[PDB]
Amino acid sequence: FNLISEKCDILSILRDHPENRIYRRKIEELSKRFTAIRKTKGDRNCFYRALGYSYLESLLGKSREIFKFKERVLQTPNDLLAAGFEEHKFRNFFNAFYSVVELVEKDGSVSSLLKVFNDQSASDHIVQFLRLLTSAFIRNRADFFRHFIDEEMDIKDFCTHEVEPMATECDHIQITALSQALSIALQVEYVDEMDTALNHHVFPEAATPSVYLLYKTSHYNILYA
Ligand SMILES: *CC(=O)NNC(=O)C[C@@H]1CCS(=O)(=O)C1
Repeated sequence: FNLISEKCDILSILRDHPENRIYRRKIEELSKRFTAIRKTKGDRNCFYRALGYSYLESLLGKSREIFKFKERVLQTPNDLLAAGFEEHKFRNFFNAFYSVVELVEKDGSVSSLLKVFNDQSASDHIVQFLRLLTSAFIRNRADFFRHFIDEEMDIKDFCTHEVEPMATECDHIQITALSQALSIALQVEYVDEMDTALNHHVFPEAATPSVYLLYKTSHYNILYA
């Protein structure tokens, strides 16, 4: 369980910041709304790895939701081709993601899904797929990302340097783009060391979340309501 842990009690993370007044306060507050947490490895890939695992776990046993998600995943090669990616270069990554969606359908256990996401090879193939899809979706909607995020940013360079490579840290743009690309609604809880309110953001603004994440160190862990 070196990439995604077993589930633990929310207060078990007090030991990560002992004798830190503000962290203890915010984690005690968080424990009033959430019951459990999984930790993720802090290797620069944890946003992609955590969102992929938590969303697929939320689909287990839901036959209509699985059918609709598979239908969207089967169209994602078209997104990649429209952005200029070549099939022979994304095939191995697409195939790995499609395989784990079929596991959700056919096997349906938490145990088997957690084993794939802790297999360094399968899990890193899945992460690389999600990074190419994120880049494709931004490139195909460049005017949207300039209008609503940052009129001055260089979209092609940003995707090349901060989205596609393994181990590159995320910001708000990648979260928004992958949420929209796969129709995943997620809520992020923000825990920093300032004497401020524990707060959160939903992606997209209006939606009922399927996934909850805890953000603290440039790091994302998985929460359970
Ligand atoms: C989501 C993800 O992989 N985050 N990366 C880390 O947690 C890296 C740590 C935060 C600062 S560091 O790079 O020194 C260790």
